[PDB]
Amino acid sequence: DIVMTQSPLSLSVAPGEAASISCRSTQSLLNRNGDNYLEWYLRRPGRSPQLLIYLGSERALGVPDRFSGSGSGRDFTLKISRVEAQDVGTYYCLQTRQGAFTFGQGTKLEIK
Amino acid sequence: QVQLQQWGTGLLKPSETLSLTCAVYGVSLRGYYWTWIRQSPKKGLEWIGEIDEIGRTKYSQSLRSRATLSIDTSKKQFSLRLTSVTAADMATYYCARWRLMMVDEVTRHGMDVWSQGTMVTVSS
Amino acid sequence: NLWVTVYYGVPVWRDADTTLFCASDACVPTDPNPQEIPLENVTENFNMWKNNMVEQMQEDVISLWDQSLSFDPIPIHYCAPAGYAILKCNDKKFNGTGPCKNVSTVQCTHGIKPVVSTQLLLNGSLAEEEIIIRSENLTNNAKNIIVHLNKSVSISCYCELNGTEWNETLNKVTEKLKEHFNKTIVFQPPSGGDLETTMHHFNCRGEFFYCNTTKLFNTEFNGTIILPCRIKQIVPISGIINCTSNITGIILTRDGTDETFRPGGGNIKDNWRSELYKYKVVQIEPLGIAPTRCKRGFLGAAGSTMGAASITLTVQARQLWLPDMTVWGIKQLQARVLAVERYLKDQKFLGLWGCSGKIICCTNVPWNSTWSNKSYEEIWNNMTWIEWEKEISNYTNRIYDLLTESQNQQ
Ligand SMILES: *[C@@H]1O[C@H](CO)[C@@H](O[C@@H]2O[C@H](CO)[C@@H](O[C@@H]3O[C@H](CO[C@H]4O[C@H](CO)[C@@H](O)[C@H](O)[C@@H]4O)[C@@H](O)[C@H](O[C@H]4O[C@H](CO)[C@@H](O)[C@H](O)[C@@H]4O)[C@@H]3O)[C@H](O)[C@H]2NC(C)=O)[C@H](O)[C@H]1NC(C)=O
Ligand SMILES: *[C@@H]1O[C@H](CO)[C@@H](O[C@@H]2O[C@H](CO)[C@@H](O[C@@H]3O[C@H](CO[C@H]4O[C@H](CO)[C@@H](O)[C@H](O)[C@@H]4O)[C@@H](O)[C@H](O[C@H]4O[C@H](CO)[C@@H](O)[C@H](O)[C@@H]4O)[C@@H]3O)[C@H](O)[C@H]2NC(C)=O)[C@H](O)[C@H]1NC(C)=O
Ligand SMILES: *[C@@H]1O[C@H](CO)[C@@H](O[C@@H]2O[C@H](CO)[C@@H](O)[C@H](O)[C@H]2NC(C)=O)[C@H](O)[C@H]1NC(C)=O
Ligand SMILES: *[C@@H]1O[C@H](CO)[C@@H](O[C@@H]2O[C@H](CO)[C@@H](O)[C@H](O)[C@H]2NC(C)=O)[C@H](O)[C@H]1NC(C)=O
Ligand SMILES: *[C@@H]1O[C@H](CO)[C@@H](O[C@@H]2O[C@H](CO)[C@@H](O)[C@H](O)[C@H]2NC(C)=O)[C@H](O)[C@H]1NC(C)=O
Ligand SMILES: *[C@@H]1O[C@H](CO)[C@@H](O[C@@H]2O[C@H](CO)[C@@H](O)[C@H](O)[C@H]2NC(C)=O)[C@H](O)[C@H]1NC(C)=O
Ligand SMILES: *[C@@H]1O[C@H](CO)[C@@H](O[C@@H]2O[C@H](CO)[C@@H](O)[C@H](O)[C@H]2NC(C)=O)[C@H](O)[C@H]1NC(C)=O
Ligand SMILES: *[C@@H]1O[C@H](CO)[C@@H](O)[C@H](O)[C@H]1NC(C)=O
Ligand SMILES: *[C@@H]1O[C@H](CO)[C@@H](O)[C@H](O)[C@H]1NC(C)=O
Ligand SMILES: *[C@@H]1O[C@H](CO)[C@@H](O)[C@H](O)[C@H]1NC(C)=O
Ligand SMILES: *[C@@H]1O[C@H](CO)[C@@H](O)[C@H](O)[C@H]1NC(C)=O
Ligand SMILES: *[C@@H]1O[C@H](CO)[C@@H](O)[C@H](O)[C@H]1NC(C)=O
Ligand SMILES: *[C@@H]1O[C@H](CO)[C@@H](O)[C@H](O)[C@H]1NC(C)=O
Repeated sequence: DIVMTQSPLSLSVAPGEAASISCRSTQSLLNRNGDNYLEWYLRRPGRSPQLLIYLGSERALGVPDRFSGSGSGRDFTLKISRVEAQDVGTYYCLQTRQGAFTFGQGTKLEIK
Repeated sequence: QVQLQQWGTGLLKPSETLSLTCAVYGVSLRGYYWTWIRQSPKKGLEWIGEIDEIGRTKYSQSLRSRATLSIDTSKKQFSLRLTSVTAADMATYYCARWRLMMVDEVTRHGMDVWSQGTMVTVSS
Repeated sequence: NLWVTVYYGVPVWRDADTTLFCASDACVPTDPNPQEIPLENVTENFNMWKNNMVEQMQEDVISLWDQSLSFDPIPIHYCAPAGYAILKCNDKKFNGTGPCKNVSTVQCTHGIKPVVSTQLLLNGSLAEEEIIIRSENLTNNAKNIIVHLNKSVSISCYCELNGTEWNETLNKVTEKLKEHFNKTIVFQPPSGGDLETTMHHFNCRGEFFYCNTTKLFNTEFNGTIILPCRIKQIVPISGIINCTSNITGIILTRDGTDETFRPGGGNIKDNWRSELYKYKVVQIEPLGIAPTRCKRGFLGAAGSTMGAASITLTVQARQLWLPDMTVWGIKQLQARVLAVERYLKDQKFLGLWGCSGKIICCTNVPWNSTWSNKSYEEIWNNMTWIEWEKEISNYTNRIYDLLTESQNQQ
């Protein structure tokens, strides 16, 4: 039962530079030993969403190293080095700390 | 290469049970958490429930009243039923599969494989 | 920022050698209802020419024969002891050596009838799909070739044979050897100097039979085949004592225009490598190390994902079987004592560290970039326990010593 917040709601990012997504919660997500109970997912139009970031900031197989994550406790950030054709879509946070989970409103990312 | 397929109705009139089945091909059920996610056009994704392989279940308090989950290990399938579905409650779009690891806790990595999913509609 | 942690009971195995159990209905433990465990996504490299079952079963049959003080062969099983396992390569075209998939686990084996013969295989287990050629060195060697037949033949011994199946089987065998050997195949009698290993030796309810076979292998069946045969006199026109059996495999030997194969030859053990070729004895190693973020049927998981195998382990394994209230015997007692010592040694290793009897514990041993320069994802969600153990086995002693020192220094 955590109200979950993402920002900005809509993004307008030109190619060639990094793009940043901020993500905040209400109750602290830091684990006493685990890095973070937060995940980042991506959904493309008309496709099944896949995995980007799990359990803190370490990426998984299939990442082009172009996405990375950081943050702790209250503020979480995900940054993209380069945006050309396949990372355009919508980004979601995921709080997996306790009880009922909440994805929160997604962030739309496209190209000018 | 593991893949997920989904069977169900999709088109049903309001206020009865929506029963949907989902099968996995590529790996057994022994070491994962099989879960599903509601996908509303206005609410995005929302966690509905998860089941282990021995039948223990976890639900959400908002949907615990009228949702049931079950496993069939004979052919590696698993299904759900929602009683008295409503037009505003447009649920159970995608299947899923979470990864797991155990050190003094059942820690939860990210979920990797995604079913094609299905579209659910409710009549008047 | 990765810390060593210790798992006990992981499904990691390795090739080894040990003494097995008898099983029959000296060494007579009753055999109850058996079971089989499938495996997934695991590849096993089988090599039946370097197997270890053959010597054990040869020793056991020698002991049985010596105990004379009626001897119809009975299905005898060799049943693995506690702490070991029997792996079966169930591939359709498993020629005998090489990698194979769809390997399964059994608590222990199926019925084997100890029957001695040369130049022919009697009552043996049939093939599955096609004619199988078995040889350690097919291309060039003075080593015997074993031909395993899918179409059984009947024999009755003066041996009486139905020549139709013989003609069909020889046609099949020569066609099946055609692709391996370019020269035309022709069969010649052994041309040996004595009847010790160039004849048809077998036994029928205490009577020895040395039965000629030169009419079967020559450069037309013409109906029923009649074979002269002799009985071992102890210090004439006979040989029909209504003794019927099944021909299932052939032993052939190559020679150094056209290719010429000579039957017979070899020793008695190679009659027996043709029955235990599907099997391998393996030893479980229930201990492992793994890097994590923490700071402070027992084999179905093998072949699956790192984490999936990690989470499915439980405490159901009491130690490390089926029969009860019987006579142990020397071999079973030896195996059980060895297993108990191995379990006690593993418990001593756990007790020396901080696990103190628990399955998963964390220790104050920082990870290194030289034991493995692999990503955490790669380590913990995409590789089997067996491959990880094989990769890390080089530095296991150093890991153990560092763990002991760190635990002591605290
Ligand atoms: C680890 O070990 C497991 C177990 O042996 C292996 O899984 C086997 O191999 C694949 C999965 O990798 C399975 O084959 C897949 O089956 C799916 C479902 O099959 C149903 O539909 C077919 C349709 O004809 C029926 O024939 C069948 O009986 C089932 O009713 C298929 O949908 C998959 O098809 C894929 O390829 C076709 C192209 O041929 C595409 O069109 C499809 O969209 C899809 O992409 C696939 O055929 C197989 O069934 C598994 N065995 C068992 C017993 O279930 C893993 O492969 C193995 N892992 C590795 C890495 O080797
Ligand atoms: C490969 O596999 C085949 C299986 O088909 C083996 O052939 C068997 O060989 C054994 C050994 O001789 C045969 O055993 C015999 O059993 C007789 C009893 O037969 C009973 O069943 C028949 C069924 O029709 C009845 O008609 C009959 O009345 C019986 O009720 C015994 O009588 C034989 O001798 C025994 O008894 C006499 C006294 O009567 C003693 O003096 C002897 O010492 C001995 O104890 C004999 O034991 C068996 O019948 C064969 N099978 C078949 C189907 O006929 C092959 O032997 C095997 N290959 C090798 C190399 O072993
Ligand atoms: C993770 O392991 C899986 C199998 O366990 C690998 O999957 C296949 O691996 C082969 C050889 O490595 C490739 O030729 C295939 O293209 C792979 N298929 C898929 C769907 O991945 C996979 O490559 C491994 N991944 C990593 C990063 O090690
Ligand atoms: C059994 O089959 C395996 C492969 O299915 C054979 O192994 C390969 O054989 C070829 C041809 O002799 C060699 O060039 C390869 O180097 C072999 N690979 C390995 C890993 O051994 C094997 O030779 C076959 N054996 C028989 C008796 O047919
Ligand atoms: C199979 O047998 C052949 C024949 O002996 C082996 O080839 C010989 O290899 C030795 C080296 O050990 C050479 O000195 C000989 O000149 C080779 N002879 C021929 C005819 O090639 C071959 O190495 C064997 N292979 C296997 C897998 O056993
Ligand atoms: C020897 O075996 C052959 C093979 O079974 C027997 O020939 C068969 O005879 C039946 C009819 O009796 C036919 O339907 C089959 O097609 C024949 N098979 C072949 C391969 O020709 C033959 O009768 C047997 N002879 C003896 C004396 O046992
Ligand atoms: C097995 O049978 C062959 C039948 O050919 C025996 O060899 C023959 O022996 C006779 C004399 O005994 C010769 O006249 C033939 O020329 C031989 N033929 C061949 C092809 O060698 C052979 O002696 C028999 N084996 C035993 C042990 O008696
Ligand atoms: C694997 O072996 C089992 C053993 O019974 C068999 O049923 C199955 O058909 C085999 N499958 C393949 C793909 O070899
Ligand atoms: C050989 O054939 C006979 C007759 O069909 C059969 O009884 C026997 O079981 C066969 N041998 C084997 C090993 O199956
Ligand atoms: C036995 O193997 C040969 C190999 O070519 C094949 O032609 C024949 O059909 C097989 N017979 C059976 C009964 O499988
Ligand atoms: C028996 O073998 C001869 C040898 O070539 C062959 O010509 C003949 O066709 C065979 N008989 C059959 C197959 O019925
Ligand atoms: C007697 O021997 C003959 C061999 O010519 C064999 O066919 C028959 O089966 C034998 N008798 C019995 C009862 O088996
Ligand atoms: C890693 O191991 C090497 C040699 O095994 C050693 O020199 C080095 O100090 C180790 N690193 C750490 C951080 O302990």
